[PDB]
Amino acid sequence: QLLHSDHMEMEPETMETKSVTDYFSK
Amino acid sequence: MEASCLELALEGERLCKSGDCRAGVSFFEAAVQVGTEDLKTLSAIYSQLGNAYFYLHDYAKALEYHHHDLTLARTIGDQLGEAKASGNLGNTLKVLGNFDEAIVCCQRHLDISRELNDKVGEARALYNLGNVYHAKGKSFGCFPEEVRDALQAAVDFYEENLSLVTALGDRAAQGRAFGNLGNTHYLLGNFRDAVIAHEQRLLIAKEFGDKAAERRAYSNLGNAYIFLGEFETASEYYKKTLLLARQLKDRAVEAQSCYSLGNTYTLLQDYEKAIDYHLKHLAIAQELNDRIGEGRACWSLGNAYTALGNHDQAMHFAEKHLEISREVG
Repeated sequence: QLLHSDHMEMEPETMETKSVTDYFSK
Repeated sequence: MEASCLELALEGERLCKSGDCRAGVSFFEAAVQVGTEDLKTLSAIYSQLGNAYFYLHDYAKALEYHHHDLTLARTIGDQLGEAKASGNLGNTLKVLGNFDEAIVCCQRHLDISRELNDKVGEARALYNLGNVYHAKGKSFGCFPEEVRDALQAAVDFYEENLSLVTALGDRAAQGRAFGNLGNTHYLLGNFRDAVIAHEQRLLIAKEFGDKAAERRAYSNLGNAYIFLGEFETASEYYKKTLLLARQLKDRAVEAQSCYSLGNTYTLLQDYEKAIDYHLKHLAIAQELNDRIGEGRACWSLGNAYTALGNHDQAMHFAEKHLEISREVG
């Protein structure tokens, strides 16, 4: 009888970040 | 030149952080135009530009810039930088549907992180690998062995992530692992385990006052309780979701919670309540020009009105269902 929806709520995804503020890193 | 490469890049970073990746891209592209001989700085610009394009859904450009970053990180021997570029390539490949290549890239991020004794990077790579396998599993038509194997691999990666972020004392990261782990158990049909994971997700959300995570947990708990046959309990969780959802600018969230509640009340044989919730979803699906959603609404409404012997309304929605069904034929 029912049309169930395919929705579920996944968690935030990440990316890896770089910054030019790391100028002084070795 | 009125601004230096570094100055322009810094402004791009700030704009992106502020939520304006479009403006940020302009500044990074300006920085690349000016150029620099500092290869570490250049790699950071490429990485940021790759992420900005990722967030603007230009995945082809994201891949190009993350590749440029990888190239430089390797040539200067920046191992952490190479790990990060590889993880970014993997996550971009994931969204493009290149799962098996994403696995290799994300495993490279993991391998280098371990070589560097970088547990934070290691944990993030494990989460990413779980996410790749979860999406891989769904791409095979979620019971086929290819689906089961990928989803099980996702469980394994999420559990390894959860162990490591437990060691690191990163409670917010534990919450995220629990959410994705719960929804993987849900797809596998391990509904009790999905409830266990989402209950932890919800506790952690509340510890942080994270209203979005709280709402997600309620929604996912409702979903799991439907398949456990506990419709009353599901209705209570979906109502908690809806209380938050109805306040949001993104109207789709309220629409989905109303559709779910509509179905729950159909399963409870309270057709009057089912109609109320299904009418709300219908209104929003129309507002958003979601014709598939509008069609499913018309079917659900017709079924419920029929159950109540309201044939005038049932037949109104039959007509509209037929019309939309032809359109989406």
